[PDB]
Amino acid sequence: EPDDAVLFVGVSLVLGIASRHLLRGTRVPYTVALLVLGVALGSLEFGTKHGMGKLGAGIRIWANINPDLLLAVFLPALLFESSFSMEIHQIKKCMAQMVLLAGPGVLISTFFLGSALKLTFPYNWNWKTSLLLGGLLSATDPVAVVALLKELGASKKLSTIIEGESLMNDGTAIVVYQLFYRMVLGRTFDAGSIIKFLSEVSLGAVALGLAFGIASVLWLGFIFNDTIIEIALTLAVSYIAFFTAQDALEVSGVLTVMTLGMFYAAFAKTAFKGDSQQSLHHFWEMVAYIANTLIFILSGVVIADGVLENNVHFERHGASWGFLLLLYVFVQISRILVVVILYPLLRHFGYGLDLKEATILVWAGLRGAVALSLSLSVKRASDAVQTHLKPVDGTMFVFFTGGIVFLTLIFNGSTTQFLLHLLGMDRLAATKLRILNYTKYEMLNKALEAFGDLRDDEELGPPADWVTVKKYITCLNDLHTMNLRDIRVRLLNGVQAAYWGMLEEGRITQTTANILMRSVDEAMDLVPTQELCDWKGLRSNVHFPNYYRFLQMSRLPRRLITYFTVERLESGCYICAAFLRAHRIARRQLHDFLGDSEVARIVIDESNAEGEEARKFLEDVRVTFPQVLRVLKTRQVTYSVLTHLSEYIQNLQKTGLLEEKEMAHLDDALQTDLKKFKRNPPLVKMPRVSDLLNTHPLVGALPAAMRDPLLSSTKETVKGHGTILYREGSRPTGIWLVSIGVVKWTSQRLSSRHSLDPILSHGSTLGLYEVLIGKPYICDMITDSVVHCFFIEAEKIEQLRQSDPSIEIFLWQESALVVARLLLPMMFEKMATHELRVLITERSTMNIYIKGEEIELEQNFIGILLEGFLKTKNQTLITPPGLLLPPNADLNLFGLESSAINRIDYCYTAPSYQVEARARILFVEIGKEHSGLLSWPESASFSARALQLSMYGSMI
Amino acid sequence: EPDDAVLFVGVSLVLGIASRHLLRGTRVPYTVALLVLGVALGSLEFGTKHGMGKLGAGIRIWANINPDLLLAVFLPALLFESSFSMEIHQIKKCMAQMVLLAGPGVLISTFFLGSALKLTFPYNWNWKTSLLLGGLLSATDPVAVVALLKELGASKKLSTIIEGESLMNDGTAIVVYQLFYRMVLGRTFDAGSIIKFLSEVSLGAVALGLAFGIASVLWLGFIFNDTIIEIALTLAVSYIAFFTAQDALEVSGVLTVMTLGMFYAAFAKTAFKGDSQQSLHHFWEMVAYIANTLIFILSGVVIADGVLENNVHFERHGASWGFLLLLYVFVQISRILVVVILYPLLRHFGYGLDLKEATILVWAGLRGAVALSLSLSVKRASDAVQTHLKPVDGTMFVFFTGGIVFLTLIFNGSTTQFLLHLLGMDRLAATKLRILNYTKYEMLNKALEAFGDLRDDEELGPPADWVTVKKYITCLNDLHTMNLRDIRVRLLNGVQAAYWGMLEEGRITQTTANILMRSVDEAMDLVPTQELCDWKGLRSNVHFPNYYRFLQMSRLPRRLITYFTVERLESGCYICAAFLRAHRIARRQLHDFLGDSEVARIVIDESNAEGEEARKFLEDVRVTFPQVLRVLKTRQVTYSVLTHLSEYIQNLQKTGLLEEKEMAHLDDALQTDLKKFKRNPPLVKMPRVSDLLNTHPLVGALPAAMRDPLLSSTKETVKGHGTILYREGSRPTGIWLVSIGVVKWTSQRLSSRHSLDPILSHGSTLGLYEVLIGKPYICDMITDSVVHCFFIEAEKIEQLRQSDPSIEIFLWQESALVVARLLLPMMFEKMATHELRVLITERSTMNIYIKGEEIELEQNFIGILLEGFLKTKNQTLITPPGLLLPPNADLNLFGLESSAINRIDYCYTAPSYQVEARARILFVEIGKEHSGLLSWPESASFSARALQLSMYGSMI
Ligand SMILES: CCCCCCCCCCCCCC(=O)OC[C@H](COP(=O)(O)OCCN)OC(=O)CCCCCCCCCCCCC
Ligand SMILES: CCCCCCCCCCCCCC(=O)OC[C@H](COP(=O)(O)OCCN)OC(=O)CCCCCCCCCCCCC
Repeated sequence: EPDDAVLFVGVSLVLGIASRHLLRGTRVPYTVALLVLGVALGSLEFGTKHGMGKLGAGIRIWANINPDLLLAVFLPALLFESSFSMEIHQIKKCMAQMVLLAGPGVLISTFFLGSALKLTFPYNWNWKTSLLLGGLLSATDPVAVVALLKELGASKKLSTIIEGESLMNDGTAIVVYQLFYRMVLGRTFDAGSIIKFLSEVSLGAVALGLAFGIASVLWLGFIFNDTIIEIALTLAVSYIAFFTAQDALEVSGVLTVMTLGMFYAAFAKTAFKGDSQQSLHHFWEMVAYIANTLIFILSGVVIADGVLENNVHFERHGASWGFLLLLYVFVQISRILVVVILYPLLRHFGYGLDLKEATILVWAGLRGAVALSLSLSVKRASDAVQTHLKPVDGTMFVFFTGGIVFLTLIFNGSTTQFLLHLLGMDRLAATKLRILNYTKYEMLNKALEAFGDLRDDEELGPPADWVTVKKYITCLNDLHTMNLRDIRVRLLNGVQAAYWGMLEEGRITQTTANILMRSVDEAMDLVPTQELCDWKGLRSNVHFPNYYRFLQMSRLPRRLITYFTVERLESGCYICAAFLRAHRIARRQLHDFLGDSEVARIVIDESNAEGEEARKFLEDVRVTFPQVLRVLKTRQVTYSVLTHLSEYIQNLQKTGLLEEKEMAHLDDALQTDLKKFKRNPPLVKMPRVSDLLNTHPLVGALPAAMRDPLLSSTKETVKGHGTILYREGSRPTGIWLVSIGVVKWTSQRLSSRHSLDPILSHGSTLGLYEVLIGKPYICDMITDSVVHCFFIEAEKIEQLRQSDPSIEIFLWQESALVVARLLLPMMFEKMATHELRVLITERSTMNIYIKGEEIELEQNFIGILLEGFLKTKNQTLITPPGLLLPPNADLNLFGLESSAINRIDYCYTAPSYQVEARARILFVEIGKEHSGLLSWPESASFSARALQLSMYGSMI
Repeated sequence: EPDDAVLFVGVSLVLGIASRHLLRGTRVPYTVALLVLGVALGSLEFGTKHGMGKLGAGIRIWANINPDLLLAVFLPALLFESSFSMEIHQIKKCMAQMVLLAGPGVLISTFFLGSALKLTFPYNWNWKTSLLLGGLLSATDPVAVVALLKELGASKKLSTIIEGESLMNDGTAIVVYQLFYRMVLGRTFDAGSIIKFLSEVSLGAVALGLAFGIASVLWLGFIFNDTIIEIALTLAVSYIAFFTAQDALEVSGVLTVMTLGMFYAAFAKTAFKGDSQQSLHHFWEMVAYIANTLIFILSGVVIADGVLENNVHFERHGASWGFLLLLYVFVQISRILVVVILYPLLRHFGYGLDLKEATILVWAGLRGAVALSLSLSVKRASDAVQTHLKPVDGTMFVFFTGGIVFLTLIFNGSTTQFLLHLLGMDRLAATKLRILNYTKYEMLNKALEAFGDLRDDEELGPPADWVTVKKYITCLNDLHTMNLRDIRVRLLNGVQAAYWGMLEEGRITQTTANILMRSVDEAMDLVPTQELCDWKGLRSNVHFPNYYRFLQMSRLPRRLITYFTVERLESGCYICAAFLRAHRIARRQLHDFLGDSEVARIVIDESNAEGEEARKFLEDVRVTFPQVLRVLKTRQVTYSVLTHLSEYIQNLQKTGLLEEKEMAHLDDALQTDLKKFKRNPPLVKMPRVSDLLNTHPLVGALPAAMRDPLLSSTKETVKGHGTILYREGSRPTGIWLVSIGVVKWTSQRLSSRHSLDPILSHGSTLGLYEVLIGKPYICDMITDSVVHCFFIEAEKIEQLRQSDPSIEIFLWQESALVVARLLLPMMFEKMATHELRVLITERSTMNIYIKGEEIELEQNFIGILLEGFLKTKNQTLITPPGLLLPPNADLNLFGLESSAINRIDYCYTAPSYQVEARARILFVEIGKEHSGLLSWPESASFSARALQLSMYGSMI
C-alpha cells in the first residue's frame, strides 16, 4: 500500500500544471484553485463512505504526515529559491527599511493580531495559543509576492522593498512562532529565559548558515566543469543545514536556509559556472514549484479531514464563518497599523516612501505556503495525545490560517493591480517609449537582413515575399524645436547606447552593466528640472576604499594586502572607467548630431562638469596604489578573451566536426581556465623600463641595430597631473614617447571648437613633426594624469633619419598621425588607434613633389602639406602645417569654419597649387552598433610592425 | 524519528559528490566506492552495539524500505534519462542488430547462467530461484556504460550499439525477471499461460507508454513560454505511467518508462522549447544521479545488514567467496557465448561487426543499479513471512548481485580502455588532425582579435603584452606534391566548411548539420581507395516518399494529404539541397585553390558525377508535388528570421534598458511565435502569375505607367528540364524573364574552362543585351530544371527604351549583370546576387564616349565594351561583346588564358584605345567564414528598387 503515496504526488503535480495553465493571464492566482482542489479531494476521501480507491489510500498516507518531517522536507525547498534568486546590491542599499518591517513590523503585527484574538474570539484560548496563531499570520510568502510583482509592473524600488520585506519577515515570524510554540508545550519562561532563547535561536541560525555557506563555497571552488555536482552540492548542503539546525542544535532552520541562500547569491559568479547558472535556477524553481503544489494540495486535504472529523467548524454555526472574516479584517488593520506607525521612519531611510508606494505596500500582504506549513505542523502535533494542545484547537488553526491564505490571495492579490493602476502608477514614462520603439526598429532591421541574406537558392527556389513572411512573425506586428530638456535626454540615450556597446563587446560584465543602466534610468527622471545627474547612483559604488585605512595599517602577507585592495577598488574603478568612457562617447555623438548649437554646448558642459568626481577618484587610485589599474585592465582583457573563446567552442560542438574526446578536452581546458580565473584572478607584475620602451610602436618597430643608440641615454620619468611637457613656440629640442597615461594638447591658433577631447593616450609620440621640420612647436602639451614618458633629444632623431632611407618614411608616417589628429580634429578624433593608423599609414598616400610641379586636388581628396613651401597665385608663401581642401569643399562639414568664435588660417581652398620648394604632401580619401539610439527619430614593413606593436603588446 | 531519514539522503549525496570528485580522471568508476561506503555504513550501524546516532536511525528507516515502493520510486528516475537522451536516427539505422542482442541475447544469457547456477551452486535452489537470479544478471546499466563510453573514446558506431544494447536489454531482462519472480511466488504455468503472460506484459507496456506519450505531447504542444511546467509535466507523466503500469494493470513498468522516454526523444523539437532543452536534460541528469547514489548507498547497507543478520555469507566458509568468482566467470562466459552465437548474424546486419568491435562489445558487460534494485526488491519481499522465498535465499541474492556489480565495474569497466587501446583502436585518423589544428588556428585568431580590440583605454591604461595574457589561457597552449588521395580530402574539407557555414548562418538546423557531417566523416575513410562517395550516408535519408503511393491513394482532407507529403519529403529535400549547395561551393573553392591541374579536374568531375542522385530526386519532387519546395523554403526563411530575432531579444535582456513588463511581453510574443511555428508550420499559397511578374526586379522596379504595356500580352510558360530557350546565332527576338527555376548557358566561343556552374537562377533576364545591341545571341541557353518564364517580344523593349531617358540606363544596368557573369566567369560567378548587383550597378561606372575620344585603362580598371565599335592601331575593328584589360595584366589571374584547351579572342591588352563609333563602356575596379579549412596549411533610383525587389520579395 505505500506505493499509492507516489501516485498522490504525481497526481498533485498534474493538477498544479492544469491550474497554472488555465489560470494564466487572469489575475487570480492558481494556488487558490490548488487549495480548492485539495479541499475537494480531502472531503471526497474522508466524508464519503466509498471515497476513492488506490488514490484515497495515498491521500490518507499523506494526511498522517509527521509534524516535523513535513517542515524538514518542505521548508528548505520553499525558501532556498527565494533566498538565492535575489539581488544583493539592491537590498544592501535598501537594507535599512527592511530591518524596520522585519523586526518591529512582525512584532507589532504578532502582538496586535494575537491580542485581538484573545479579546474577541470565543474559543476560550489562553494568551499563548492566541499569540501562537498570531505568529502564524505574520509570515508572508516570498513566492506569491514574487509572482505578483512579476505580473504587477510597478517600479523597481517598490518591487525590491516588497520582495525583501517578505523574505526577511519570513525569517523573523518563524522565529517568533518557534518561541511561542515551544512555550505552548509547557516550558516556563522569564525575561532572562526569553532573551537567551531568542538570542540563541536567531544568532545561531545565522552562524550555522554562514559556516555551511563558507564550507560549501570553498568546496565548489574546486569543481571544474560539472554542473550536476554543483546542483547536488547545493541541494545536499541546504538539506543538511536545515536538519542540523532544526533537529540537532534546536535553532531556527528557516534562518539557516535563508542565510545559506544569501551567501550563495553573494558568491554566484565566484563559485558556480556561467553555463550552469540557468540550470541551477531552473532546478531550484522546479523544486519550489513542486513544494508549493504539494503543500497547497496537502493543506486543503488536511483542512477537509479535520473539519469532517470534528464537525464544529462547518455548519455547526455561522460563528466560524464570521470570525474568519473578522480575523481577515484584523490582519488588514494590523498591516495598516504597522505601516502607519513605521511611516515616519520608512520615509527618509534608504529608498523613499510616499503615500503611493506605501499604500501599495500595505495591500501586498499576501499569505502563502509557510503559514500553511506551520498550521499543518501545529495541527499534526495536536492530533497526537497532547494534554496541552487539544485537537479542536489544531483544526481551529488549520482552518483559520488556510481561510486567511485563500481570502488574502483572492482579494489582495487580484486587486493589487487595479489599485496600482488607480493610484496613478503603471504609466510609461514617455522616455522609455523611445527606447522601446528603437528596439523594435533594430529588430525589424535584423529580420530584414536575415531574410535578404537567406533568399538566393538554386535548389529550393525563392521564398514568399517579405510581407507574407512578416505576417507570421508577430514580434514585429506593431510599433529645429529643441529645448534644454530633450537634449539632456538625448545625451543620456547616448550614454545608454555606449553602455550597451561596452557590455556586448565584452568590456564590462553584466552586473556592472546593470548598475550603470539603473543609474542612468534613475537619472533620466530629474532632467526635466535638474541638470544632468548620473553620478548620484554610482557615488555609493565609488566610495574611496575603506581598505586604504588598513593598507596604512600593517597586514603581514602582501598577497592579502595586494589581494584585498584590488577587491574593494575593483568595482569602483570599473564603474568610473565605464562612466567616463560612456560620457566621452555620448558627448562626441551629441556634438555630431545637433551640430554647434548654444543648448548642445551647455549640455556638453554639464556633462564635463559632472564627470569630475569620477575623474578625481581615478586620479587618486593611480598615485596611492600604482599597480591596481594595470592588474584590472589585464583581468578585463583576459576575461574578454576567455568569453570569446568560450562562445567559439560552444558553436563548434553544435556542428559535429570534432569527436567526443577532442571537444571534451577543449571544453575541459576552457572551463578549467575560466574557473581558475574567476576563483584566483591573476596579478600582473610591474613593467620594467627597458620593457616599455620595446612595446612602444616607434621605438619597438625599429631594427635591433640603430635601436641600442636611441634606448641608451633614455631615462623614464613619471610626471604628475598638470605638468607641462613642451610649450608652443619653443625650439624643437625633443620627442616625448608617452607609453602610459594621457597628454592633453592646447593651442592658441588651432581650432579648439570641434575638439571635445584633446588627449593623446599611451603609445604616442609628441613633438616629432616639429623636430623633423626643424621649427617651433605647434601646440602646448600638458600631462592630463600621471604619465610615464621617455625623452630622446633631437640629435638622435636626426641621426636615425640620416641612417636609412626607410627610417625617414617611417618617422614621417609616425608624425602624420599626431599632425592629422591635431589639424583636423572633427574627422580623426572619434577614430580608434587601429583605424586611424591604418587609414593614415596604409590607405593614405605620401608624395614628394619637386620644385615647379603642379598639384590639383581631385574633388574627393583632402591633403596635409607635411613639409615644404607651396605656392599659389596671390598666396605665394604657405607654411608647412597646412590643410588643402577641394576648391568647392564645404568647410562646415570638416570644421575649419572661419568665424568670430574660432579663427582658421591653416586651411586653403584654391583652384590649383604650384610647388615653390621641394614639397611633401599627404593625401587622404574622403566620401558603431546601437549608436543610433541618441538621434533615432531624425535618422615586414616598419608600418606593419608598428601596427602590430600598437594592437597587441608585442610583435606576433 | 522520521526526520533522520532526510539526513540519510542528504549525507548520501555528499558521499556521492566526494566519490565523483576524487575519482575523476582515474579509470575505476566512483560507484564502486559508493558501494564500499554503503557496506561500511551498514556494517557500522548493524554490527556494532553503539553503531551510530541520529544517522543510524535514518539508515534503519531506509533498510526497511518497501519492496515495491523502492522500484516505483527509483526505476523511472534511473531509466527516463537514459531513454530520453538517445539519438533516434542512429538506433533506427542500427535497430536490426539491437533486436538480436535484446531478445535472443537476454534469453541465452538468462538460460545459460541460470542453468549453470542450478547445476553447480550448493544452496539446493530449485529451477525457478536459480533462473530468477539468472534473470537479474542479464540486466545491464545504461548509465555505467554511458559514462564508460564518455571516457572511452571509441568509434560512434560501436558507441551507439552498446548504448542501445544496454537500454533495450534492460527492457527485456526486466520482463523475464518479472515472469520468473511471479512464478517463484507460487503461480502455476503452461505453454499457453506463459505465452499470454509474456505477450500481455511486453505489449501492454509499450501500448501504455505510447498512449501516455501521445497524450502528454498533445498537451505540451500548447504550453507557450514556461519551462517549469514542461519539466514538471515530464516528471509527473513519467511517474504516473510507471505507477499505472506496474501497480494498476500488472504490466512491465520499465518498458512503459522506456517507451515514454523514446516517444519524448522523438518529439523533442516539436514539443519542448529551444532554451528549455538544456535545463530539462540537466534536471533529469540530476534526478538520475540522485537515484544512482541513493541506490548504491542503499544496496551496500542492505547487503551488510543481511550478511550480519544471517552470518552464513561471510567467514562461514570460503564457499561463498569462491562461488562469487565462479558466478563472475559464468557471466563472462555467457556474454562471450551470446556474442559468438550471434556473430554470423551481427556481422552483416545494420552496422558491421568485425573481430575488434565485437571483442570490445563482449567486454563492456557492466552491471549497474537495475540489477541492484531488483536484488533489493527480492530480498525485501523475502524478509517478510514468505513460505516460498526464504530469508537466506534473499540475502544470497543481495550478496551475489552486488558482488557481481562490484567485480564487473572494477575489472571490465577499468580494463575496457586498456583493451581498446591494445586492440589497435584509439588512434586519430590523421585526417582529423587537420581539422583539430585548423580549429586551434581559428581560436587563436579569435583571441588575437578580441585582445587587439580591447586594448585602447584612456582611464585604466594599457594591458600586459599579448604573450603574458596568452600564458594564462591554456586553451591555446599547444597545437607541388599532390596526389589523387589528398585532393579528395581537400574537397571533403571544403564540403565540411560549407556545412559549418550553412548551419551558422541559419540555413539548416542542427539535426541536418549532424546528419551531413556524419555522412562526410564516414565518407572520408574510403577516399584512399574509392572515389568520392558522400551520397551513401544520405541515400537512406533521401528515399523518394513512400507517401507518394498514398497521395495516389485517396485521403479525404487535403490538409492531411498536403501536410504528410511535406513531412516525409521535408528531410530528404533539405539534405539533397544542402548536399548540392555544399558540393557546388566545394568545387568552386577547390578550383580556386589548386588552379587548373589534371588531378583537381578529375576530382571535380567525380563530385559532379556523384551529385546526380540528389539532383534527380530534387527534379522528381518539382514535377510530382509542385508546391512542396516553396513551402519548405518559406519555412526555412521564417525559422532563420525567428532564430535571429530570438538571439537579439536574449542579448537585450542582459543589459536592462527595457522594464520587466515590456521585455516579458517581447519574449512572450517571440516564444509564442516560435512554438506556433514548430507545432503547426505555415503552408504558403501558390503564386499568382501577375504576382510573379511584379516580384521580378526588371519589371517590378518600373513605374506604374509604361508597365501595363509590358505585362499585357505576357503569358507565363512552364518549361521542363532540357528545353531550349534560344540558340546562339539566331536573331534577337525576345527577353525571357526567369522568375522560378534555373537556366544553364552554353557557348561555342566563350571560355567554359573556369565556369564550374553556368546557371542563372530566378529573378534573371536572359537575352536583353542581345535585343539592345540588335545582334545575334552570344550563348545558347537551355533550362536546367522546371522553369517558369515570361517572354516579352523585342518591340516592347525597344518602345520602353524609347520611352524615358532613365529606362535606357536601367536596361543597360540590368543587361550588364548577365554580360559580366558570362564574359568573366572567374570573378563574377562565386558572387551572390546582392554583391554582384551592388558592384555592377552602384560601384561600377558606365560611360559614353563620343567618336574620336581616347580611352586609357588605369592599371586597376577592367572594362567591358558593352556597346559601340572601338578602334586601336592594327586592331581597327573590335566587336562590342569584349573585355579591355590593363596592357600588362596577367590573364592567368582573370582566366581568358589563350590556350589550346580554350580559345579566347574577346579580351584585349593594348596601350590605348581610340573610339571609332559612339561607345558605351563599363569600368569596374579591381585590387567567407570557415572557408579556409580546405587550403589551410598552404594559407528612389530604379537601381535601388531593383536591388530591393531582388533582396526581399517586394519593395520596402
Ligand atoms: C521537494 C524536495 C524534497 C526532498 C526530499 C528529501 C528526502 C526525503 C526523505 C523521505 C523520508 C521518508 C519518511 C518516511 O520514512 O516515511 C514515514 C512517514 C510516516 O511516518 P509515521 O507517521 O509512521 O511516523 C511515526 C510517528 N509519526 O511517511 C508518511 O506517512 C508521509 C509520507 C511523507 C513522504 C515524504 C516524501 C518527500 C517528498 C517527495 C517529493 C519529491 C519530489 C521530487
Ligand atoms: C528521485 C525522484 C524521487 C521522486 C519521489 C516521488 C514521490 C515519493 C513519495 C514518497 C512516498 C513515501 C513512502 C512512505 O509513506 O513511507 C513508508 C515507508 C515504509 O513503509 P512501511 O515499511 O511501513 O510499509 C508497510 C509494509 N512494508 O518509508 C520507509 O520506511 C522508507 C522511506 C522511503 C523514502 C522514499 C522517499 C523518496 C525518495 C526521496 C528522494 C528525492 C530527492 C529529491
